This record gives sequence, C-alpha cells and structure tokens, in this order.
Amino acid sequence: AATSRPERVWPDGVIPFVIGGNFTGSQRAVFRQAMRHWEKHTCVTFLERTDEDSYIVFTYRPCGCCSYVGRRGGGPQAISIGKNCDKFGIVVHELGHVVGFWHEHTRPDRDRHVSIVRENIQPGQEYNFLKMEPQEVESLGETYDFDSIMHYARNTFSRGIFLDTIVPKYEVNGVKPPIGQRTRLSKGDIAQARKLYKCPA
Ligand SMILES: CCCCC[C@H](CC(=O)NO)C(=O)N1[C@@H]2CC[C@@H](C2)[C@H]1C(=O)N[C@H](C(=O)O)c1ccccc1
Ligand SMILES: [Zn+2]
Ligand SMILES: [Zn+2]
Repeated sequence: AATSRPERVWPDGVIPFVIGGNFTGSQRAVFRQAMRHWEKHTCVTFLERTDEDSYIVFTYRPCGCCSYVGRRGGGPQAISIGKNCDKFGIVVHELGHVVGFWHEHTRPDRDRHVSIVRENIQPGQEYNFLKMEPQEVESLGETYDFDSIMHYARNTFSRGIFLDTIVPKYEVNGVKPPIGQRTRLSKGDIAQARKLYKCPA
C-alpha cells in the first residue's frame, strides 16, 4: 500500500536524516544498516542532513505514535525508537513508512486476502485495522503481499498471543501464507518501492 499523493513522495528518492542523541553506538549502527538495506535494492537514498528543510529524526523515545507516511515537508519528522522497537527489521518497517508505505493489511482490497477477527482485537485498537480509503492508496499493479515488511503479524493488537486478529483467506503454495516477517524487505516491498520512485531498471 503506497501513498497515492505525489507530495508525500520524497523528491529524487533522496531522504536526508539526523540520528538524535541518547542512542548507543550499537543502536546507531543498526539505523545505518536499515537505511542501507533500503538502498541496496532500490533507487532510494539516505543522506546525512546538511541544510535540507525536510528530513527524518531518529528520536530516542517510547515506541508508538506516530510514523508519518512519506515526506511531510516544511520541517523534520520524528521516528520514535525505544527499547522494544530498535531491532533492524522494525527500523526497516518504520523506514517503509518514511518512504511512503501504509500497512499492507489496510489496502482497500484487503478483504479479498485476509479476514479480520474483530472479537480478538484489544478494545480501543480497532482503528488500526480500518481500510485505507481508495483515494489515499495505490497498488501500482502489485498483488497483495503477505510477505511485506509492512504486514501485521497474525496476532498484532490481539487480546492474547494465541488469538488471531488477521487470518489469510487462501493457500499460497499448498500453505496458509505466513504474515508479519521483520527480517528483510520482500520482493513485493522492493517492486512497489521501485515503482513509486520510478527507479531505473
Ligand atoms: C497504538 C498506537 C498506534 C500508532 C500508529 C502507527 C504506528 C506504526 O505503524 N508504526 O510503525 C502509525 O504511526 N501510523 C499508522 C501506520 C502508518 C500510518 C498509520 C502512521 C500514521 O499515523 N501516520 C500519520 C500520517 O502519515 O498522516 C501521521 C504520523 C505522524 C504525525 C502525523 C500523522
Ligand atoms: Zn507500522
Ligand atoms: Zn509489498
């Protein structure tokens, strides 16, 4: 689920960054590797911020709200990295938001691909499962990507770990497709990022 709005797309795919204070050297290196991981497979580029007006700030802060999708413009935008959301794959997910990706399970067509088990959602967190409105999103021809780094796990915001909130609707290669990986960018994440930033083939 890529943003459909041209203004949230970072010009030339160049995203300047600041790493804020209070992080360990170790944590700082993981941020660098996460940005690099985006660069290895796409034409998106992360540059140390010199005098750019719009840029991202890795901010030492409790995990949660909110990661702006794409380029907000007219100033810095913060990425909240705390104790429990500082691992490489989580950072790659957050940088997914930064480059212009919503959560995959909120695609306007998601109901053809997953069931949402409402009764299992933590009360007050159901808004996290609302479909994006169709004007806000573009698929760019990409199929629903169960493997996306932007896809929720089976039990995200569940009342308990053994209760599913998201259940894929069909089998892929004889098997119910696994969801919620935070290891690397999927084939789909790369293909969709390349399309959104018009990366040379
Ligand atoms: C229980 C609290 C829920 C936190 C919201 C979510 C956190 C996330 O996904 N982190 O990786 C988020 O920040 N979101 C949702 C997923 C992508 C969008 C929606 C992002 C969000 O709220 N974006 C806003 C926007 O881009 O319009 C926004 C972010 C920051 C400031 C203002 C608006
Ligand atoms: Zn997210
Ligand atoms: Zn994808």
